[PDB]
Amino acid sequence: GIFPVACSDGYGNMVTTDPKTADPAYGKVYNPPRTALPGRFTNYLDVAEACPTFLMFENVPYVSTRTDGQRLLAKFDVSLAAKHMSNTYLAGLAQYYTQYTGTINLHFMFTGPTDAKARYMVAYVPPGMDAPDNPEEAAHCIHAEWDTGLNSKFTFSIPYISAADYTYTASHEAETTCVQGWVCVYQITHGKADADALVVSASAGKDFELRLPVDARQQ
Amino acid sequence: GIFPVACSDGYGNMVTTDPKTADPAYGKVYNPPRTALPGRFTNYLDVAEACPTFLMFENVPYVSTRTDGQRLLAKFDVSLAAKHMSNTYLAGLAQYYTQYTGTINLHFMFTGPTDAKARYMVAYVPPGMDAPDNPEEAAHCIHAEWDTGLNSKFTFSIPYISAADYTYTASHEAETTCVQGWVCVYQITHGKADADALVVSASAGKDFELRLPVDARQQ
Amino acid sequence: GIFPVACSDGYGNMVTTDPKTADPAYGKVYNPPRTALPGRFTNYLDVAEACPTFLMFENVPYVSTRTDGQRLLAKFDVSLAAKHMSNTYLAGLAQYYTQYTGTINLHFMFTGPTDAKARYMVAYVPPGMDAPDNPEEAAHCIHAEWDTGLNSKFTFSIPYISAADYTYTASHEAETTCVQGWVCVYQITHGKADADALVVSASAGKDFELRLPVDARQQ
Amino acid sequence: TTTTGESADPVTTTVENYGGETQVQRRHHTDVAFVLDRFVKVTVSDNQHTLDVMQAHKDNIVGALLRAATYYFSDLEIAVTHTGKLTWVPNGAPVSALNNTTNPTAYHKGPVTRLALPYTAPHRVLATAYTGAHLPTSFNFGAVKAETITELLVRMKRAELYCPRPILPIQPTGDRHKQPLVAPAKQ
Amino acid sequence: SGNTGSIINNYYMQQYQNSMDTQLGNDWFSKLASSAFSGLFGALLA
Amino acid sequence: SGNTGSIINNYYMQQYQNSMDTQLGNDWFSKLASSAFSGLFGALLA
Amino acid sequence: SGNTGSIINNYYMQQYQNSMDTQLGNDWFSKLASSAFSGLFGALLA
Amino acid sequence: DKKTEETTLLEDRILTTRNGHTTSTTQSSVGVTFGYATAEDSTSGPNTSALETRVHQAERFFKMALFDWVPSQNFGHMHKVVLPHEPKGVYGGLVKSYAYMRNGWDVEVTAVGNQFNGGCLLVALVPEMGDISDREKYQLTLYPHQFINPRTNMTAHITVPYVGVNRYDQYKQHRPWTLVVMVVAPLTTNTAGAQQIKVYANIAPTNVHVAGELPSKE
Repeated sequence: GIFPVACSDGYGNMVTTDPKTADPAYGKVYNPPRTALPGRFTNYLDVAEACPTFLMFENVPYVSTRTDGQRLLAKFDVSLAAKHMSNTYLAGLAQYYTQYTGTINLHFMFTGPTDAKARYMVAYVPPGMDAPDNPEEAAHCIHAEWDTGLNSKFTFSIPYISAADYTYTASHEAETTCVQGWVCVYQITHGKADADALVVSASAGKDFELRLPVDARQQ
Repeated sequence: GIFPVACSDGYGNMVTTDPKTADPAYGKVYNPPRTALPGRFTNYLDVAEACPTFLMFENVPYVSTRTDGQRLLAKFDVSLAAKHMSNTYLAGLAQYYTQYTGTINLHFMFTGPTDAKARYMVAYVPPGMDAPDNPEEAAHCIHAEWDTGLNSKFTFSIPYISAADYTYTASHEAETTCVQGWVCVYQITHGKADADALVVSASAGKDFELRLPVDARQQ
Repeated sequence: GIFPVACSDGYGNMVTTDPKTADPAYGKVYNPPRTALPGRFTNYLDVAEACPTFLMFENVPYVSTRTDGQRLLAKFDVSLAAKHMSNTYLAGLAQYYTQYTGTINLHFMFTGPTDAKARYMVAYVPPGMDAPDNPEEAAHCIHAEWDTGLNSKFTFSIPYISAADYTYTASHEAETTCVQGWVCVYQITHGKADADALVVSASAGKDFELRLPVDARQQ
Repeated sequence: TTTTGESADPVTTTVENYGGETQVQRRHHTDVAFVLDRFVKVTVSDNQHTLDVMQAHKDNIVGALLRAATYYFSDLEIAVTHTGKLTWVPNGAPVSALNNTTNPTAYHKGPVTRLALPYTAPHRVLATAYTGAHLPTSFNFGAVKAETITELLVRMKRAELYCPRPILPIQPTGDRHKQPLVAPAKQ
Repeated sequence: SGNTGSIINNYYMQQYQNSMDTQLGNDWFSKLASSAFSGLFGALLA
Repeated sequence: SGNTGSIINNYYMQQYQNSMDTQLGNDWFSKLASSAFSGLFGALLA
Repeated sequence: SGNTGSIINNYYMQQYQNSMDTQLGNDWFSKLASSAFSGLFGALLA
Repeated sequence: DKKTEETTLLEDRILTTRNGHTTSTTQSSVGVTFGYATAEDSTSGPNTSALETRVHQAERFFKMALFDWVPSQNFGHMHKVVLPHEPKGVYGGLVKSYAYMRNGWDVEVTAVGNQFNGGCLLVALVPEMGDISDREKYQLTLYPHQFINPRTNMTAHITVPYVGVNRYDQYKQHRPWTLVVMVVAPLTTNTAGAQQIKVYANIAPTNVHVAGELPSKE
């Protein structure tokens, strides 16, 4: 006799994503040597941590000092869908996973002249209230103030503080408010700093994670 | 050559209940940590032993002292189908197994006032006769008498005494009498105890077992 | 790649008698304990050796002393088909196997009164001649004579003496004479023994074997 | 065995009290992980359907028993009788994804197509109830879409249950609920 | 045991393939067949 | 674990067959059922 | 390596299943990501 | 619990509970029922990027009334409420200043009548309670519960852990705990019972943790 087998129904269907490997046919082929080719990357999120890309505020990456005093320079949604991200590598990447968790880094590089000085504040407004339009109200959230000097750049981490352990990259229609709060960045004062640009970029944080790959897009 | 196999006929058919596992497709997924979530249960019958639910006597869980003297407070069928069970967890559970064996526990909590005293009797009438309507006739079966005092509750086990080792949870049309006898609970006397409630519940016994899962119900 | 298999043609067909076992579906079931149930039997032929059943001679199990002297009390075919077997367990059993080999035991229990004495002879007439109708001619075959006394019963073995090692339980149409000879039982004499019954039964012998199960019958 | 009833502390007497002798049990069958580990039909209405275990019939063994707990966790196995390509998408995916084939899409091989899918919600556990009724968007195992979805079944693997909820039978008309049980042909 | 002749063991656990028996506490006709007298009971000559 | 009875291990890695749980830091009713009082509370005669 | 999860090895030799690489003579962004400054650069109070 | 002297005609089984600077003595305890566990899961999850903190001040007693139990209301009459409900004081303040938070409950329900009343209440706490049917009031004992029965006790005490599909919640739109009280035996009054019984609750939010400080105008 030969070995009796049961060909189970509902098993064997093709599947665009199965973890097997097709049989081969053309063998004994030897690839040209590619030892030490520059710039290899192993996991996207590495480049995402290493290279911060720019945020957008109506066609521009920077924010402009309207005038001296307590002005709210910017305020936005904490979603990878956010309009301000859009041109951002992080968002372009996140668009292929349903969920995420993690810290996001904001970078503020002051571009002004040597005689231009300013002081800023950035805060993370968790949901539950409405994003305050002035520092003194925002002074109660996790925030950080800082002035200009020799060091052009200032980095700041946006904390993952949510009910669930993961959250969606995607944005639901039913959501009016950004499920994860906002981050508003103010100016406290300045002098001779009007007109001057404070270009901002964002990179992935250390514990930032992307999970559950999905292909929702046109074709 | 390759390995010769015999694909046996009558093997492989789907089957809603087979002990195999389908192939997978979406892998490398990590669940949020659920360490030490309160109230986990592992086997239904544990909760069934731990939490006794109430019996029913026309919309109510208790039994009421009609008047002083030898009154038969309640009497019923020993089946998980019994009208008195019905609202009972034990019955709601048993409804998914054909057979069972085991001890069932009855609990009698006297709710009366401090000046209300009574004495009761409970017996298990095995089939073969007709359930006696008065203690002296019932005094010959496995019974237990008891009075009221500091201790509100009294528990009592209903013995599995049948011809077969297992019995049906279900009740056949052809059965006129409850295949497993009845349990009648009397009152022996009382004083100032009229009107007062003796609420009863039932829990699964230690050696109580449910076997042979079945899905008979609407959809 | 995956493991390349050759699904051989002519293999896998159902088969009412194959030595495999179907896949299961309802598991984790525990049988009630059946330890030490009386009267278990493991192989039919054991009961067949242990319990001899009766032969038949026109509606009766016994043979009757016609009258004193050299009378031939009975004579019959050595086949499990034989009319005299018919009501016999051995035959009822043999009916499901094509072949057999072995010794068959004949038992003669004298039922007469204390004042009734007789002497009998039994022989096995192998085929090749015609069954003799009187002892002196039969005295030349394997035979055994014996009288009545305290011991009611007398057992005697019918030897398997055939050309082939096995023989058919079944009887072919083309066979005029019983392929395996006959056994004739006489009476040598008696006194006051007329009318009296000599009931006979048959059991399987020690080396008696049944082989090649077959299902030929109505449905 | 008298107890202070008000306590709420469990009490379990035994036949030993009057002279009996409590025996052994094998409650394998009443084991959570086990009972729920079987297929259950779920009423599909379109040719696309979000996977949700609450959709099993509330009186069906699995659904009745699942609802006998308030919080639960489990992986899924599904059996779909469909036509054309069957595509699955993970919890929280834009619905528009169902049309894309680079997502776990299984070609046809009738009758049914069977798959094993990972718990894919973003909560530590899911719920049967909820008071904050109508259950939240996120309480799903993703969604499926195929040109044609004739039938759909699901199986819960690795089931964990927390906090028991009630589970009722039928309210009998008379003294007990009599009915026709599987019996041999009369003859 | 019965009409079964696969040399390799079942792919499925025996807990699923069969019903498990329980005990509480070799048989009969077998024993009885053997206890059968086979001698002579008499006194043999020659 | 559940209604599963193959004696041979899955052909696929467990990392693909299932979701992997993470930990951060035997259960309840089970414990509670056992802590049940089963004595008498009184004083027994005979 | 990639989306592959069979526990048993390929039935076919790796010389046929894949192309064999040759060498002549762990990488970059990976290294670069790690070399990231994460301190403060200032002088901390409180 | 237990008391001394000897035996007597009055009550014993004394027990004092204390949360923060608030106590609650009871010469008629019947013990305290414990939730679904003895200790809550890890209070510092990833979902809080460990910016969470705990406030000892919140963990104190606060009173809130329930209803009046009268002979009229019979079996199944039930009074439910979701905790926190309107929260005042320190505890309340937390809800207005933190986006997410979590805590369990120390509940002490007290139906003070008098030992000559008959009748009996069932008090329980339920996770995600969403309207029970009439039938399933019979299986209410599956929840952390405790009976009040005049012949025996005056107070019922149940302690319970925080639960939920989320390590932390937004009480402002999901609370898991619902404290219910139901009549199982209608109130008896007899010759010298109390006409009617006022039912109150003494509660304490246990192990309160909060995360995500919100902005503020006042």
